[PDB]
Amino acid sequence: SPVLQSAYDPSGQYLCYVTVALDKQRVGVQPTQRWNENFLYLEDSKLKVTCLKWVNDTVAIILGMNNGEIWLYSVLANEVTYKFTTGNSYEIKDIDLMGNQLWCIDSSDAFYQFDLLQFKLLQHFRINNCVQLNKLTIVPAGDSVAQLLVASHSISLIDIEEKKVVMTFPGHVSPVSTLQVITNEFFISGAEGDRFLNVYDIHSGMTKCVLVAESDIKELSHSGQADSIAVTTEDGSLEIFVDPLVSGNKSKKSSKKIQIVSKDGRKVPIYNAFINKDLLNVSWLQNATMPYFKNLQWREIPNEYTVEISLNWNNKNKSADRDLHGKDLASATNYVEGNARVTSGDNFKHVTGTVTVILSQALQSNDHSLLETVLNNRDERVIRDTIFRLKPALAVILLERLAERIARQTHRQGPLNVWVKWCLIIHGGYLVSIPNLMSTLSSLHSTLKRRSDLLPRLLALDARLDCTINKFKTL
Amino acid sequence: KDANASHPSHSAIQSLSFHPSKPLLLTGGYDKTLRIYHIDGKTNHLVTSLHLVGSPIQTCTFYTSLSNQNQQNIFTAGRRRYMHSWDLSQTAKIEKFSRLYGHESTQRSFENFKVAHLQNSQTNSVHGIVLLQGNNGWINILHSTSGLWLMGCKIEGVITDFCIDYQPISRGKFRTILIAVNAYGEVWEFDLNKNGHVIRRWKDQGGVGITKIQVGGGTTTTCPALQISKIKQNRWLAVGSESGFVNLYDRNNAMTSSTPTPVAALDQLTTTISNLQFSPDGQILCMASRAVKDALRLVHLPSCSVFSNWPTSGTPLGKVTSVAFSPSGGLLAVGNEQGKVRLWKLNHY
Amino acid sequence: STARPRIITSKAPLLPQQTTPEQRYWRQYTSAQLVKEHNSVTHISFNPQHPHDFAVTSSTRVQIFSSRTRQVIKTFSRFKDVVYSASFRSDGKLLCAGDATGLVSVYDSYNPRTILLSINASTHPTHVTKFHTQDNKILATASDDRVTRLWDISNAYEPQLELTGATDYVRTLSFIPAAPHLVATGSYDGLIRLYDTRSSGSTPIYSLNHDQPVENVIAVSPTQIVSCGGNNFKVWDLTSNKKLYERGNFNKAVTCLDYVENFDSPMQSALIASSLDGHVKVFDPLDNFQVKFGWKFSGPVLSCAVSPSTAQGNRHLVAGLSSGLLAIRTKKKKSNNFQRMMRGSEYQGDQEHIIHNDKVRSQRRMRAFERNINQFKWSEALDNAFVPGMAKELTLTVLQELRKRGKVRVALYGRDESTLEPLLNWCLKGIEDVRSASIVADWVAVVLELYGNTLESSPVLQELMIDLKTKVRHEIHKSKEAQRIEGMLQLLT
RNA sequence: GAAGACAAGUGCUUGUCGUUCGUUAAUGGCCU
Repeated sequence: SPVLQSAYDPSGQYLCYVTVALDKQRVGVQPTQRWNENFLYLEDSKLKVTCLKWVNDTVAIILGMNNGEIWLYSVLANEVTYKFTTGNSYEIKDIDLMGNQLWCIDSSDAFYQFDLLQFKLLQHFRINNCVQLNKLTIVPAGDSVAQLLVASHSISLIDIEEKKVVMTFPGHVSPVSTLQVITNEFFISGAEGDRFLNVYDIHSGMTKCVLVAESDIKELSHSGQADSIAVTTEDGSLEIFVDPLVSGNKSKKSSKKIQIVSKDGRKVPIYNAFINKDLLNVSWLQNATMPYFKNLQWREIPNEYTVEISLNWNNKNKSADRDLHGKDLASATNYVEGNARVTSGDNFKHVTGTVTVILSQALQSNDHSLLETVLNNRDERVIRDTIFRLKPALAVILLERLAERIARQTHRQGPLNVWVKWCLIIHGGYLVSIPNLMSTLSSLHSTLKRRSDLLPRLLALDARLDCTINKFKTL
Repeated sequence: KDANASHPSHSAIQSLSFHPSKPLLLTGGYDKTLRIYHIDGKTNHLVTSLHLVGSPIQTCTFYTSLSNQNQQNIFTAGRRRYMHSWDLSQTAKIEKFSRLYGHESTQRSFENFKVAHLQNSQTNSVHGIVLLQGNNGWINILHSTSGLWLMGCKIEGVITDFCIDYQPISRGKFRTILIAVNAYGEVWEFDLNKNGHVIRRWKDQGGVGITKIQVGGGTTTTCPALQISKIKQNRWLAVGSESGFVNLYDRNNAMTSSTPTPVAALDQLTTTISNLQFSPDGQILCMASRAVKDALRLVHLPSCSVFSNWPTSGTPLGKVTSVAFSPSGGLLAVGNEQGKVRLWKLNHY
Repeated sequence: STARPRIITSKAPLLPQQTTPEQRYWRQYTSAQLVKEHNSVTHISFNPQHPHDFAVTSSTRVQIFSSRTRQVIKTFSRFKDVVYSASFRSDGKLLCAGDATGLVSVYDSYNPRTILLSINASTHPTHVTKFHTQDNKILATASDDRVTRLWDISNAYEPQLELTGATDYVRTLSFIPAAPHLVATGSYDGLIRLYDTRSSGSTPIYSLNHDQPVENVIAVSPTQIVSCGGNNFKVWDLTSNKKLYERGNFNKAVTCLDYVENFDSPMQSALIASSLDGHVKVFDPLDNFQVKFGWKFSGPVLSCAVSPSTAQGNRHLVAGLSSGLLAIRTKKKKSNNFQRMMRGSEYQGDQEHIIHNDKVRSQRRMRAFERNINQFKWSEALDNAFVPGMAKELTLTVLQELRKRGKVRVALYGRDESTLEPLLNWCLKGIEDVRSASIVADWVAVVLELYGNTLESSPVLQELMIDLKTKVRHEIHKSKEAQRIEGMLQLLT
């Protein structure tokens, strides 16, 4: 994970998260409800942030870290206000602030107490029987600071006033990662790389119950009334147990599960969830460092849930200027005729040695390779005698075939004009009887009307031809 | 950990760049991809990965304006007639610089570009410029955002490289000097602050086939400053050959002698020089060749001595095609023909 | 900005009988080679499984051809009398051969040497021997003995079902792809029998009352069959037992008939038929079996066949004529360091986040006249149009567009006496058509009104204008005749 | 159709408007 440590404020409005930036750590605060560009860089490439906490008089976060000092950094102005200096030079494993009494752990087990109002160190103070200590929380017994908990691979409650350990607890085989008090009598404890959480009693010493996850445990947050514990696992998911203190009996599994899976099918890791009164704030990394958030009511959500978000996995880059393909949208789309059918306004559509028998055979069948052989003759008396002994039903077919040849071949308007003339004369009586003449002779009527409207244009060319012809015939 | 280990490329990495303020490595190659990674210490990740269609990427550098400090354009080009400019949700604003406003006869290819800044000197309106190689001698200078052809200088012979040197004259005012080279070594120094002219021409002692010039030690086109106050004159000038030699010139006597003697002629690379890059402090010059495996040589400056313990016979380099420094962290991102940008850290910085 | 529109090619209103898309597909069947044969070829049957072969029958010799080489692969010359039919099975392995001596022989494809089976039918000649389509183990043969027989090839000595009840000379039978129990049987007196082999099989379920003799029956559909008989051909709905269409568009009796469905064509399926007039006419059942295209050969055609739907290569039309001719009409169809150099040229963005394609799509190349019009060299554009090898459609396009956008006077201001001669040589050949003469009228009248002074001295253009005068006498008189026949249609309406 | 204003004659005559009223032809062509 690119984010090393992230801590929520109380009541859930911002988080301060630390990250690597060209091997120089930087801390930034992001709102979680609703971009940002304000960070604090660490000026040395060795010193690294180890532990983090908020302060509830501008809002300030606490940076106890590797170099030995504890930084107090105001969120609103990117400036550290004060640095609390540990007398030795050791990293600070954990911090806590309740009241004005900040408490921290040295790497060499030395407790320290710091005052906010006086900016002073109260008591450098060591103990026995705890050779390693890495996590501390204090109890909210009142306004007092007494009986802080401290733990590393075993848990010990230690009273400040008598400077002694009160009661130990059987800890975990790994070092403890999460150690938070929840109510006044139970505190959660979780190791590193362990899928187990225990609510140990602060007075009985016996564990009330144990909370198991599905995977190893990284981050934890809890509601103030101990009804919900929201634990973020390491692999990236979120489990929420409802009423952990209610009465398997000894081990309680995950009540509800929340994962975040992107729309393309890829999985998205989860870090640092937050819970409140009916409010959950799951956090994840949209880009490599930029954190994205989502508020969601978690009681109506079923026992398994996948929040789906929109990563630009294979997104085509639409542009405001560009259309779907190259051009602009203020570019006027030019007219293209393309494959458009072009018609006319007259084209109706469903609105003595003769050759008669070889023409009637060539019209009953659609044998155009033989109709032309019949039509090669130009002896006009034969043309009269063929239409005389022609079937009147086949004459309508003859007019359609003659019309297609005079339309296609404009040079064939010579001989075929006497063929259509002789046919309309002989079978004129039958042609009145058939009513849909615009349907039948549509090819004939369209060819004739198109060849007849040319005439004023051809006459205009001819007399203008004859002006220049008579100009040079005279001289 | 290598920066390409989060998501591998598919072609040879052809150019790298680091963001002048942000942690951001931009990788581009013949994959037609601009893969912007984040640079952690342990876990690098993709910030974004823009794939142009049909447009190979040979050079890709970031650019931040001096005055605005908020534009953060990404310029990429290739063996085409266009240069894709990427600005800095869901979509991406990518305009193409496919318009030579005066003449397309010279630069029919955009693949050799370097982005610098320039001052108007009538007003103090600093703005970016892009400089492009051309047909024979033509280095053409265009406006970075408006796209207008600003000016154009022609050298004799064949261009092989060009670099840009700055010179702060007075308070908040600096003159940009373009240093361009012939194949022979006829290094020209144009003054882009005023109109197209020459400050000086001279001769590199040697360098029969020259590949690269990098002017470093201060503000350069690869690792610039962020404001007019921090713009500093470069202190050294490196002239790289094709026979492996690199001739260094200190600017304190190269601007005066007018036929300057090289300080030292480094010889430890054999094949043709593909990259000369100076550290932003100016103390490590990285010469890289691309015709053989393990062709990286770092030289201590000003001792002009190659480091003995770096690199060894067990370092992963491959055919080194593009090297990148870091402006703050002292990091060194080195490409290869396998498309695995491998990342090192100089621990003194 | 705006992309420049292309100069659109001009178009008149369309003439009747234009080229249909179904005509444009079928006229690709070109390169009609002709192979001489020793007798009247009667049957052509393709290969159903891998259609790269078709079998053509002849006098005592069925020879297998190729779809690739269109040549004789093999010959089958083991026959006493003339072989009548030769149908492949649906597996494509085993082909029949009905012989006129009485007994049929079926053997493996691509192997004349191994006569696999020789079933002895009745002593009458067997005209058609067809294999089952859905089934792959039962042979159905007819004879002049007026009985059809269904032989399982396991028992090639006794007929499994002696299908009787025929009237006279069953010469073509077919199966139906839906029901395997139903066998269509066509006699030679009409009476298209439909037989059932699941029953006793000695009497048809029903018959189709074709009057004239039927020569071919083909299942055009699971519920429709088509009957090739006499001067016309009729289709029948099987379940309704009723004829549906009847197309009398043949001069003589249709003899052979073939059908193909779902082959790559602008229509879904095509039904072809040989007409015994040299004509093979295609029909489609979606267009009510109307005629779409007809090839014409020299002699009458006795056998017609097309390649099946799944040829995946050059498709063939094989038509066999009476004069021993096989007409085949066919529709045809660096260094390894340099690959490691530039590896991302075949990537195309399969896993990257944002894809941005901005390459403008290349157009058709711009012609010579379109370049000059865009560069506004109008005087050079008009001379660029009249290159003699260029089509007459686009010469009208330049004349129209230069008239519309510019003027005809601007293209004629710089003309010389010799430069007008390419212009006047085209209007001699363009005045006859109605399509151009409305544009020829303007483009000649500009010459007559402006260059009427240089006609007085130059005799070369004087001959051109005289020849234009003698051609406009024919054009006007043709249009005067056209108005007379226009005056006819008001008399008879 | 009228007025207000400038050129060619050795002081007025010779035309036209970035003026009002009344009235039915500068070698100059269209990206990537």
